[PDB]
Amino acid sequence: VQLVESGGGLVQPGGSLRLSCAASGFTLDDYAIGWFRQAPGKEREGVSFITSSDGSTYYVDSVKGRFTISRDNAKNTVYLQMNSLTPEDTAIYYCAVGPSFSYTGSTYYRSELPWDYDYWGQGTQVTVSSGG
Amino acid sequence: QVQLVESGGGLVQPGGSLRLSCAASGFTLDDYAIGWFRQAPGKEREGVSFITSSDGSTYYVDSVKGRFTISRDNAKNTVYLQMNSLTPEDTAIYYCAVGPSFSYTGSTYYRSELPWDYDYWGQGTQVTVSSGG
Amino acid sequence: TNLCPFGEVFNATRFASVYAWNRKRISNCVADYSVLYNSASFSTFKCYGVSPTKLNDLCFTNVYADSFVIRGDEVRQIAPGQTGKIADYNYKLPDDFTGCVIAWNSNNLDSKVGGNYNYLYRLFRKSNLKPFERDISTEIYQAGSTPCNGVEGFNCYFPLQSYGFQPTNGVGYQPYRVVVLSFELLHAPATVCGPK
Amino acid sequence: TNLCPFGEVFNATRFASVYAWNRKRISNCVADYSVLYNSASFSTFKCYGVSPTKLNDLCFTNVYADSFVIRGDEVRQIAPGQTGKIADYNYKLPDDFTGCVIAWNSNNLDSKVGGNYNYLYRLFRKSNLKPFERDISTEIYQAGSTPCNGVEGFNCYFPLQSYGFQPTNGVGYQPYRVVVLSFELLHAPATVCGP
Repeated sequence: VQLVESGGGLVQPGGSLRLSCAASGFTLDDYAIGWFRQAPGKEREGVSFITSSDGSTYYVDSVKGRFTISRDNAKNTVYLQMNSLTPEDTAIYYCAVGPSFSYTGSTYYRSELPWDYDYWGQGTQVTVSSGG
Repeated sequence: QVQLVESGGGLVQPGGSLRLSCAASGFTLDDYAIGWFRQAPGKEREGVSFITSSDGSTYYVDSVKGRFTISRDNAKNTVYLQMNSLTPEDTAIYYCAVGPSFSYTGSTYYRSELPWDYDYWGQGTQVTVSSGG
Repeated sequence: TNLCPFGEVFNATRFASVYAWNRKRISNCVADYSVLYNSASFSTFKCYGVSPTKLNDLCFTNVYADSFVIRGDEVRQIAPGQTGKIADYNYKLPDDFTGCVIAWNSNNLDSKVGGNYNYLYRLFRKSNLKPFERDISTEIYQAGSTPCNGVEGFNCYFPLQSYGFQPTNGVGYQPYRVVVLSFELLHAPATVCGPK
Repeated sequence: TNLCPFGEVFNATRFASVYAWNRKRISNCVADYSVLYNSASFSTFKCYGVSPTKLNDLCFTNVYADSFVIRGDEVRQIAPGQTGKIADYNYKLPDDFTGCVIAWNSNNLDSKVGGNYNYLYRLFRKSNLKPFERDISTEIYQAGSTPCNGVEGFNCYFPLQSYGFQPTNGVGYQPYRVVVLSFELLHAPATVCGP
């Protein structure tokens, strides 16, 4: 299982940025995908998750509304759309493959803990600075 | 299976002497490189004392140099870390790491201050040094 | 319309230790599941064999709630078909398990400056625990050939191990309160059902 | 008594990136190994197939020093018979390797408030690198069936990946300067020897 992250970069406050996590070697729909945010010197914190294979999504209160996570089966890529970005959202973002719904009995799976998710991908830095 | 059991630890007065014993089971202590690690609350584990070579050569970090002595007992299959002149700054959780085997690899001298390098880990034992109590 | 006492289980001042987890059987009440899945307080929500939206329609004979406090790393261990020290010797979940495991961070409530060592977990046990089995016996663990004879000694260790639970501890080491919901329909009558 | 230029290798203002590691061949000098193992500055010191005390007596035809900066987690990867992304696609160590790998923390030197993105590592490569082989080519990596054709696109990614290297980053993410010493006696004359 290989995860490739795309997007990220310097953004002005209030900017809209889209992050794409490539999926290879597994079916995206079966697994539960959770996006994680890591602040410098801090543990990774979950922001948006694919709770169910049906496509139900849960957003943390901090990122609720502003952040929308979408899954494209045809391209086998999961897209996280970030809007109204703020300086507090400057951190490294990760995508987690998670447990497979089909293999396990799980119907709803969401976790904010990095250890729970089975697989990890390289981080992509997203920086929002008013000064530049 | 490799199992590590830690012994000792507790409240100590400043300048107190405490001995920490890490039990070893399922492997030969001499072959592997044993490194003691100290974890401060909210901080990554930091190596303090290590068994660099199978011969028994030991390396101590400058902070713990002299005060901390690490000894290996083959007969009891336990590695002992002796701590002397303890200070409040030494209040942290202490771990013992099995490390890579010298015989299996080509390593003759092995020491690392990074937790990831060491192959195996054992449960931590809290050591607290407080002047107040 | 007598609501099931979910708040009592979730909003409990005292939670049992991992080694002796507290089980509460809930029945003969109209269970409200909406509050559980509509609340963002819970850090981790996992449902196995059941769907949270579907829970309201479904009727279950009995519901079992298991309450314990564990480290952040240990939260992963408590799942069906997952191997961990906590799973092996403290709390065991059946592979064929229907229910939802809910975990939320309790760092502020269960961490003090000295550290909360009241919570204990069974580091050593003779055999892996069978599913939904609780071991509370405090007997010195024997590892070497020599008999412990009830006295602490070399190669003999007390099973229970304290949790540091400092406030400044990292998220992995921070205390996490976990409530595990088990839904059983084996009994012929159905009582809890849901909200109508 | 012309000492070998160990200080130049270890005390170097600029260190090469992981993908294009810098190799320096040292010979025809009296190498002093005592300073390396008598210094507590190095966080990690590993010797494979050689003993640091015995190094002074031993004579080697050539010594190769490899300098690169890696993350704290990646330090574990660079070892004989160890599998990692850095090992697989950036720097590869032979299983039958004689030498010492030395790593020390360089957080203060190589971290700036904005972050030092100059250092790069090869995230994607077609095949695992053979031991002591350096790949510097910057060609777009192809993963899907569709040809990249030299243009960045979906399923086509630039191999090099920047390192955040922030000052506040954790010890695992902090930059670590690593010097790998390779001792070769295959050549018939012995030059470096010791003190």
